[PDB]
Amino acid sequence: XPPPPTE
Amino acid sequence: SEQSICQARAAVMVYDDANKKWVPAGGSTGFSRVHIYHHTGNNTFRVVGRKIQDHQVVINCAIPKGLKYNQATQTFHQWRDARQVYGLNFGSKEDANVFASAMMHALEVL
Repeated sequence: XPPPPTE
Repeated sequence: SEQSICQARAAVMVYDDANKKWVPAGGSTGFSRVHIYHHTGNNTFRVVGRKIQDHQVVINCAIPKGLKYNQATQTFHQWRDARQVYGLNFGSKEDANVFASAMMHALEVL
């Protein structure tokens, strides 16, 4: 699973 | 036909694997109302989300038996199927809890 998004 | 078993506010994302970046689902950033719909005739479930602004469907995904639902953070949950990785950036922890509860219920009864 990819890391969560950013701003 | 179908009964909504939850509603949650989230920005719906999909992962662009070629560019290693999350992108807004449906192409437009912003929050959606994300349902899990239960089709009772064959006991199937789907995630359906619509943009708050213009009602665009941005996600319309079956939930298959055995899905791994990853609660990455208290406000960003994600899952995959054979083609796409989906992410939900919830508007609150309460929204994340409501949605995960319904999703976990779906996965138990599938």
